[PDB]
Amino acid sequence: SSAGFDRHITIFSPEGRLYQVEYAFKAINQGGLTSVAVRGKDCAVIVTQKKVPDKLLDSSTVTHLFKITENIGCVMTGMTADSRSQVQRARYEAANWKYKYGYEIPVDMLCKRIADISQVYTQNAEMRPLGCCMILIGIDEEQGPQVYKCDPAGYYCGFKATAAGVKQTESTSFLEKKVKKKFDWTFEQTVETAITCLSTVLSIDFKPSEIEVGVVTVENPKFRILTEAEIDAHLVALAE
Amino acid sequence: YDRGVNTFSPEGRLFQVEYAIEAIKLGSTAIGIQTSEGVCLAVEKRITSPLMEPSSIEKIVEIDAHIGCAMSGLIADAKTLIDKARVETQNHWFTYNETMTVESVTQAVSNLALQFGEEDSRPFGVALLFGGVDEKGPQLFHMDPSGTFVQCDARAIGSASEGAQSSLQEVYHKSMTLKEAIKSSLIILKQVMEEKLNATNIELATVQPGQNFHMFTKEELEEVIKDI
Amino acid sequence: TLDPALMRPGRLDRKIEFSLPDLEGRTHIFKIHARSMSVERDIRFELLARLCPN
Amino acid sequence: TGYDLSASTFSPDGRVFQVEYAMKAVENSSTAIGIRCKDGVVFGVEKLVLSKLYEEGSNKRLFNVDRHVGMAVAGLLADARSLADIAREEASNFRSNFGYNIPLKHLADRVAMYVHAYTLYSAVRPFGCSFMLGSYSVNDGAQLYMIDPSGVSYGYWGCAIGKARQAAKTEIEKLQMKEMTCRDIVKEVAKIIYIVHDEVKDKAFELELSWVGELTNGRHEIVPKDIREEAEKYAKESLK
Amino acid sequence: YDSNSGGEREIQRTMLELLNQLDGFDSRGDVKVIMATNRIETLDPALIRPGRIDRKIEFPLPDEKTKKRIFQIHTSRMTLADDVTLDDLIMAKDDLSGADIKAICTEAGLMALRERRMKVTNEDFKKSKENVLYKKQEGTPEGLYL
Amino acid sequence: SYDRAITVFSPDGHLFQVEYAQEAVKKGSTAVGVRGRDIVVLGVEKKSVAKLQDERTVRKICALDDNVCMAFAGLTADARIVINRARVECQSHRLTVEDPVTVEYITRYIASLKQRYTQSNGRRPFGISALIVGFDFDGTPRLYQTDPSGTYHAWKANAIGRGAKSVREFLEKNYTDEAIETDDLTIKLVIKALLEVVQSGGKNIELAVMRRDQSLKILNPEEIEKYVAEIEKEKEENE
Amino acid sequence: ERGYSFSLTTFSPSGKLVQIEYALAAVAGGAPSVGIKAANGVVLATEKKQKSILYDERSVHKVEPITKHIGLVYSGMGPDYRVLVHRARKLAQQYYLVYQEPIPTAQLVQRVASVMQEYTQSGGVRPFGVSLLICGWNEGRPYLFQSDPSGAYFAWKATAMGKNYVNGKTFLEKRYNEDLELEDAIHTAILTLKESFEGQMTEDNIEVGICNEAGFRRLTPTEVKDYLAAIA
Amino acid sequence: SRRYDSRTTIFSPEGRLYQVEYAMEAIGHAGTCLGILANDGVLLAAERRNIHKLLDEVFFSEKIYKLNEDMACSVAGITSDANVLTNELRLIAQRYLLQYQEPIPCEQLVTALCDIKQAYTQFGGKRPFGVSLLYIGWDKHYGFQLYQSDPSGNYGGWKATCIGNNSAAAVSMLKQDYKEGEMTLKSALALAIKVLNKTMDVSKLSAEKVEIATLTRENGKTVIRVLKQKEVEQLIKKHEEEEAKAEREK
Amino acid sequence: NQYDNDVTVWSPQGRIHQIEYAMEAVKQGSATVGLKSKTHAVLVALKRAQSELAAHQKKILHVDNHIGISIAGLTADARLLCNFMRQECLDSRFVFDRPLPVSRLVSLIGSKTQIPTQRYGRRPYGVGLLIAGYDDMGPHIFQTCPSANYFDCRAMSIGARSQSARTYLERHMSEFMECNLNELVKHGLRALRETLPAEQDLTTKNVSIGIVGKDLEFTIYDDDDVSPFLEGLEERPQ
Repeated sequence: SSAGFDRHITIFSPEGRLYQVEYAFKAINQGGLTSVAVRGKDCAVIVTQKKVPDKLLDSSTVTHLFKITENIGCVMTGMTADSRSQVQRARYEAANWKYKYGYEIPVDMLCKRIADISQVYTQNAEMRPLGCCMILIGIDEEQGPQVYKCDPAGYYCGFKATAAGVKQTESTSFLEKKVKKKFDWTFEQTVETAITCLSTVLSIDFKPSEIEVGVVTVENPKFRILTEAEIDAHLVALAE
Repeated sequence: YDRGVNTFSPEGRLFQVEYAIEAIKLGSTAIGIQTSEGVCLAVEKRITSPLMEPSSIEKIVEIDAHIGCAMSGLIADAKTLIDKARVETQNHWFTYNETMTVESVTQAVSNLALQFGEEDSRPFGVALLFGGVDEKGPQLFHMDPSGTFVQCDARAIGSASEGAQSSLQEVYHKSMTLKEAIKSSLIILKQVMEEKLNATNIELATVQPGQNFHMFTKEELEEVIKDI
Repeated sequence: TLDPALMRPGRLDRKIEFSLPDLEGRTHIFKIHARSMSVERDIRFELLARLCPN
Repeated sequence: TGYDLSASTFSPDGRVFQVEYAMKAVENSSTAIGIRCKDGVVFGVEKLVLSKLYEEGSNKRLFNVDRHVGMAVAGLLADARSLADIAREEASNFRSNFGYNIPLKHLADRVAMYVHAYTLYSAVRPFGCSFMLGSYSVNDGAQLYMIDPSGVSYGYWGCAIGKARQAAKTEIEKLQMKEMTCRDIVKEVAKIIYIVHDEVKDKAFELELSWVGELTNGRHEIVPKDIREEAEKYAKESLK
Repeated sequence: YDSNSGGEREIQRTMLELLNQLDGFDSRGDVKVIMATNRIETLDPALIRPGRIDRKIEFPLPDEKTKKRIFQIHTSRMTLADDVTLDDLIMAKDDLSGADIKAICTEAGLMALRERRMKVTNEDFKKSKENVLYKKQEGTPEGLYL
Repeated sequence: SYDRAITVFSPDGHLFQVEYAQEAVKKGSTAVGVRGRDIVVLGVEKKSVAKLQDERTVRKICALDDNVCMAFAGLTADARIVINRARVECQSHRLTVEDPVTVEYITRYIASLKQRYTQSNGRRPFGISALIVGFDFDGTPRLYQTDPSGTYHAWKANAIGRGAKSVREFLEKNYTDEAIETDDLTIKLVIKALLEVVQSGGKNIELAVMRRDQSLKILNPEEIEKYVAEIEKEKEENE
Repeated sequence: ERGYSFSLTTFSPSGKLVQIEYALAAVAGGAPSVGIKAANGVVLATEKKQKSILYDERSVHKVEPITKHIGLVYSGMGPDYRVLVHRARKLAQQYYLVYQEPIPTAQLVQRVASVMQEYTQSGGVRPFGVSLLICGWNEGRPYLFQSDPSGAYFAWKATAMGKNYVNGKTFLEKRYNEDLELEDAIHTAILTLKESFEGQMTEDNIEVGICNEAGFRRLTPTEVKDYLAAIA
Repeated sequence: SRRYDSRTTIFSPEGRLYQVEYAMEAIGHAGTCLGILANDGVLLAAERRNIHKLLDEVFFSEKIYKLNEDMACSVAGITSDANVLTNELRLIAQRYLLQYQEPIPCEQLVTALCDIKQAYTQFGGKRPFGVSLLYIGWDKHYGFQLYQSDPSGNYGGWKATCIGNNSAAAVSMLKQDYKEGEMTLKSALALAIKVLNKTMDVSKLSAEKVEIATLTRENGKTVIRVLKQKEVEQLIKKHEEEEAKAEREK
Repeated sequence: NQYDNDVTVWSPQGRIHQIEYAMEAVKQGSATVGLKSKTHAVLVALKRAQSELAAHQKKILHVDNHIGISIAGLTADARLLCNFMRQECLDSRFVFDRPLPVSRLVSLIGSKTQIPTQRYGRRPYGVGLLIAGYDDMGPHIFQTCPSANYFDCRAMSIGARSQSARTYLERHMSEFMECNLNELVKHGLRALRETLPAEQDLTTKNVSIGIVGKDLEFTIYDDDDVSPFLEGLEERPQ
């Protein structure tokens, strides 16, 4: 039910709920776009398609793969204007970790800084809570790769493989049966399962021009965006 | 029933400044006439009870030395405009060694007539009649809570707003005298007031070019009544 | 209670409404409603209409 | 209704109607197009003359932010001059702090974060404007950008703002882009403004062309309009 | 109000016929009419309008000044013993009407008959004041106003 | 940091909060006060004591200085702020100008405080109405009053509280100079005027006088018995 | 902002605060917990599940230390918990920079709740939706306190919050005697933890932290899996 | 923006308060306190509102807050809004001693709090306090004093006041049975045990449900006594014996 | 009607109604006409008296030695922008020791009136201006609006029934170049008299004329020197 102004500002309902945050959970889905995060044993793959409807539109100013630091990359879902404001916060507070502390920020500590900022926007009743998601990858010293996800509610947790965007209940249900059967995960087994999970949920069987791969390696800790030629190499390899 | 306090009407006017002009009609009437011999000025006190001592109620307030006033509306809101108008004539004299003219007094009062808001309140609820003698002869000005400064020859404001102005234009011309303008004003007052005309209901204040200090008390007001 | 079918031409054509007096129609009422009773011949009725806005 | 008053509240499905209302305010405005050749950017703005109503050259919507940066504003003209002052003020601080000319990739991002910031609070409204950013450099080439009232800013080759948005860009993509000099583009822009917007609602109209590129040495200026007058003569040849 | 049933039609005509018969304006012979209700806000507006009734007499609430006679009048037709005090009962209670004092006087009469007496003692008036008058004492802003 | 107007105009040309604040003055205990030529008098009605509890802290007639005396109406919380504010002003006036503060200067401090307290934003106006009594230099007994709107006047006999119109109508039919001639007649006159306000058994009447040479002296409850007795004695001589 | 600062939590005409009663409804729909004081240590036991098998249980922690000997758990919501933990971390340091001595457990709860009460009266915000269980062994005798979104504080012996707390309240009223040991307390905290948990209680379904007199000690999942054998 | 404001400032159109009246009618629910004096000594009776078996009671001063070396208070209302006022009023009493090196009298401490509670009702739109508390103590001018605080910011001098709505029947007892200058430390305590036996609905007056704190003036110390465990019980066994003796006339 | 209250709130039609309600405040004022030539910029205004004894409210007001404005809206918003207008002219006189160009002065005005049309709690400045200046490139006639859209025009008119004045100016805009002063002014006051009823006209008591030019400081004429300008006219035919 609606009591007071519970449907408008961030206050409580009589049922112990609130609505503006769970309205923001389906503020992501109007983008019409899906991102998949898969962690391996020595790598972390980020695969996400893009839609280019116009011929008079660049193929380089669209990609949601953003470089936070030299060792931390991210992908953005939700709406576009709110996602880029979230990235400049992430670029900035990763730089203050270097100036204040001296060593490079962990990928786990950066999601605490982001989720506490999204807490306050929920918390003050006179501003908008920035509906967009946030998925990070990175290599940690003596911990291996990591995958984290932030939310507009303002909470994070660790992951092994979890997609976001529009199709979660279809993509994660595919990834549950993929992981719990205890397969191997080296490099290309991770990349091939990251393509086919998007290729069975969306059921497209595309051409190597819409998806982008943002893999990071233990041997190569730099965040790396793949070339269109080598994306085609991984795609025809899984085509038997 | 609670709209914005600063909102234009769909027809184009204002909301609360329009209500401010309505709140002058309940006030007491006041008449001032500009004449080349000098400016006379009249008001009605409207005594409510005989226990109330009358001389603590005033409507004519001097400003610096040669400028009078006449309030009609809310009393304590007018006391803010008076106390500012006294100071702004003193800053003019202790920075220029000359008397501020009657027009430029009213400009300094009419600046904050509509300077209300949330940052940087409500509009005031009193209309005034500034009259004085400066270098351009005697002057008489009229303002309102909308800040619409204007000059009048013989303005009458208060409760008898329409009734006095119609009777006043009936008997007025350019070559008046001072004694003729004094007796003509109280003829208008006794037609529009509800009580009788004595030395306790009304009061006068006439400023002259020679007699600069406007000065009028009891036992002379009875002389003007009994001669008419 | 205004029928458009009565406002078809043939039934009701001309609009005549009645309004309030400005000043003098009120004082016209005061002078008539006081001659019937014994009043003072030294009073006025314009002051009473000023006290009656509506 | 009930959810479309503040720009801070969400709809019960998860969007903001205050941004949605401001976008179609920009839609009720005259057509302004932009297109880049291989070595420059050509602007074209249709300008309306009611009967006389002003001079010949008043209130021109071809602003001039920097020495090498242009504007093609369209929509509510009063807020367009506000963004033109913010973009002017932004390019001077890049000059003072860093000592060289502002890249257009920053100048689109710095302005769009200011447009985005007026879509979060109940105190302010979103800007009712949309505009184009055209530049040219010897180390970066020509770029052409495009900013909506929400704040989504990315690259284009040809874009269009106004009432005739989808109707004008249909024949922009019929042209070629790489194999055209910008002297050829000037007479190609002039027919697109002349083809669309028939003289039915508005009989008389103007045509202002602005142009920056390799022929203009990187500096932005208006084309010689009264000189050589090749725009409207070649445009009115499409009479059948 | 007019409805369609046969329940309200016996009211509206009789209301209209009384308004008709009061003001038939033929010959009445100076008939005076006093009408009394408690409330006025849910009444007939066209009888409040002039031309029919031009007297609207209101009865505001009394004080403790009017009570002392009502205490004397109600404690007059009884066997008031000469060992009772009424002035303390007036001073203590600050809200009571003529019905309450009469309810005290009957309770004072009942307590005398219980223990088989004729006259009424002072404790009966005290116990009647503390039993009967405890039914409506609720709601007052004490200790805030001056 | 609060920006919200509370007192705005009405469509007919009135206010809202000022007429509402005068209602709280109407729901208060009555307190009258007259003057004379050498001695002033003021008394309060509706004491309403519990008769088992303390009473030195329920005293609502105070003095701002050694010359000026107070008597308010309305709610008691808003009076305590105005009184302790006005004690500071009449003490800081003595710091600059060496005189005792006149009764005219302290009422313009209270009334102009109470007006700008309604002019501003986000501020609940006061709900009190004071009776300011004090005889200045040259022996000038006079009394003023205030109002929640911020106006001030000079009266010769004031009445406030619950049923001031009945008391003011009683004093209206009592325009004598003989009652302001004798001192104890004027004190009994206040007791006569306050008698037809409350039940007035000589125990709910707290009066205090000032003979323009001394601070306020509360009369005794034994004094109030002899004053109520001589009032009832001369009233029965109408036969 | 603008400078509004107007309180959105007012008194009902019945005379209650409505929004604080609604914040307690969000606490009751949280994860269950149980805290038992047993005369030599205090045992905090929460009930930590994952929605899928895709999460990582070594990332988000429930039983959280404060200084060295003060543990703290919750039963309300998730993101509001991390604010007043970081607030209580910093607040325990100004005690140590002034007094050079570790803060008593009674002293934090006076200060955390005074943050939390003043937080509700202020304008433009909502109250928290988190109740706490703060414990620690200071000056020999251990302590176990509970806060709430109203900002009140209590002193329990064996309480339970979260879902089905009334079932755990009657169970601990019968099971817990006046005094036990720490090992008897861990056995009965698990014996009330799965009153409404799922069937499987692995090392990742629960997470238990204790406060010895040696200090706060969070149990690793090895000892939790080694103690969960023959539990209840 | 402006349609979310609650308007805790505007008068009622009746012409009285609208927000403070809700709290002053709320304050009688779930609280019972009283205090009596007529001679040397003054007490404070409290009431444990919920005494559950799984509780510590390790604080030994639950509702009594010793705010000074000479004064204490009994609070009733919002639990947490009490902690704001007791932290403030304890600090007002200490900045007085810093300024004068003289203990704060009981009168001008209560007035210092009631100016704070009033100012959060007039301006700001803040939620007002829902706290009514009592005062005891000793000064050098009058001695043993009692005061009653209100959420409106109004106080007063008392001798047998109370707080709770259940204790409105106790005032009817205290008007019926009170002595003027005959108080002991036995006649005052046995009266309070007689009040809470009737006003509380707890049968037989369990000693873990009441709480009594007294203030006496020993030599120069003003000893604030908080009595704990067995003196309460033998006071009940004294009171139950006097009830069993007086009922023999029946 | 719930979105027709504040300035921050947009519309489902896409049009802010508080600006649309501010345009109607300009039409309540009296009419005034500004035009120019090659060498001069003349604006002529029409005054209104409140009563028969009160003086006429002034319309034209001096700002600088080469800039003068007219007025068509409120009076508080008149002097509030007037005090901003005088302040900017003497700052550049103090800093650069040169008179301001007229075009970049008005760009400061449109930036000034933009802030109270976007933030909450402020009204738009409901006022209309006719800025007439002269600088190093010729005379200028500028009009503004509460929507903060300034127009470089050659001849406009704003106020009550100003549509009838515009139709006179469109069919005479060609003659407004080769005209010196006397036929420059008397073309302007024929536009005012077509904004009048057919029973009263200009009577040297409700009309003022301000001229600024190449060799002429901005001079305001009223009630004495208007009479040499009001001669050689003809009555309105009917």
